[PDB]
Amino acid sequence: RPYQEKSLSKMFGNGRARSGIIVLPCGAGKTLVGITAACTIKKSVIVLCTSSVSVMQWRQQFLXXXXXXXXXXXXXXXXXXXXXXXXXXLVVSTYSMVANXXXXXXXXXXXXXXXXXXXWGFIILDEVHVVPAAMFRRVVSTIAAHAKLGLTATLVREDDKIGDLNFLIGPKLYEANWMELSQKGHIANVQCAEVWCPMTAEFYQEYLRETARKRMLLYIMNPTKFQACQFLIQYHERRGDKIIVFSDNVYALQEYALKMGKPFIYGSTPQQERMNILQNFQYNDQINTIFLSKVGDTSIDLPEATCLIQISSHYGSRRQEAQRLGRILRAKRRNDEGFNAFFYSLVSKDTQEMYYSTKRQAFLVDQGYAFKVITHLHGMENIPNLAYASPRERRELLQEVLLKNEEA
Amino acid sequence: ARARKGALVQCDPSIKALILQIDAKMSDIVLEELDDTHLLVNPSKVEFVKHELNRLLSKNIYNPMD
Repeated sequence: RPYQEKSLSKMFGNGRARSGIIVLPCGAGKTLVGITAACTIKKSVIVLCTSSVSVMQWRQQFLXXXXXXXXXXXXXXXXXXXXXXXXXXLVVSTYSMVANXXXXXXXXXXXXXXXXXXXWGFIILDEVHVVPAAMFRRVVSTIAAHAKLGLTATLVREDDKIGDLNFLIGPKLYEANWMELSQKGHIANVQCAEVWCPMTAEFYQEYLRETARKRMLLYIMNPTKFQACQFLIQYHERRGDKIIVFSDNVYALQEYALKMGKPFIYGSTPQQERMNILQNFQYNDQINTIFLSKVGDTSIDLPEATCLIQISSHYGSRRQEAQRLGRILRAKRRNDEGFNAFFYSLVSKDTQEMYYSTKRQAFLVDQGYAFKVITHLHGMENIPNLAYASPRERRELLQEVLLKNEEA
Repeated sequence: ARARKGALVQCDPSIKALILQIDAKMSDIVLEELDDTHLLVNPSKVEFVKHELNRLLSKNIYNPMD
């Protein structure tokens, strides 16, 4: 990829004594730049990942390069540890083992074995936007290499600590424009839309009487939102497009997955039932509408489903929803002629969530993505399968939310 | 046979629930409740209705965009 050589053009200039951040998309080969930089400097490189599936993705790039199972490219884990070598080591570590606190499982001594024998030379950090934290400063203070590098896809955070990375790791060097890279390889053309569903009069007066996190239980469970969700579900099946429904709330995810008759992936779900839906989503065509919480988006992003629906949205994390929504669009690449990646947001009128959802769409204009407004699509008035459309079901939904507010 | 002099204010039912909140606080606002889209407001407070209704939407929407 030419933008990787543009990212590598700064490394070939001065050669020695440099440290910066390179912004590359998730669908782009961001792991390929760390391989060529490891073949240029040739030193003990420690990879700073966060998940075990992030360790296995970097080990496949070592097989594509040169050796991994030898006594050089180690693999730092809390279950087992491997051996490294001098000036030729490619080890991947974990944040919950190198930093830690006191919980050691006979692997903390192995984690400090490469940070005390001068086995460094290159620092590669995965996702630099999470380094604005607290335990990340303990990782940088225990290492002292010659050159550093940070790889990420997004850095928009309102925690007011993203500007601290210019002296900790280094300033940003190459920021590639995502609309320009969408013309290189079509990484799903984004259509940001927000369905302006109306608010019923019974749920509006009960919305103002509730505050805190209990008031979101009346916004998501709005009766016209189920008329807006079931209309967009049946609309995408007529076009032959799979749907991935996002929700920040675990209980609100189950309420939209049980009434629509779809499987769900939520918090503390067993992995035998979690992987069974993925075999019914990637192979079976009957499951084109999945319901995922916050576990099925930060672990594995699906390159299918060109229609995304956001229902439950949390305040504050509107930049965290933008990091989640961006990884789905970067995973969707195959360079199609159309490739219309529709994004919808069922925002009810005069609720406190739609005014924070405008902060989420404002981040997408900064990425170059186009945002449009859709009040109502002319077709939801002809769907008799819309639940909570009749005034009897709206009062039955009102009593279930009023029973929900008494429990919370 | 009886014609009382008020002020007909036609609006949506979501705004209508906000007009009744003004009568629940400062009072002497809504004289009669007609239907789901119409109310009977006192004629001496119609300009006070339009000024107070813009304040509550400015606090509900906010959005500094900065």
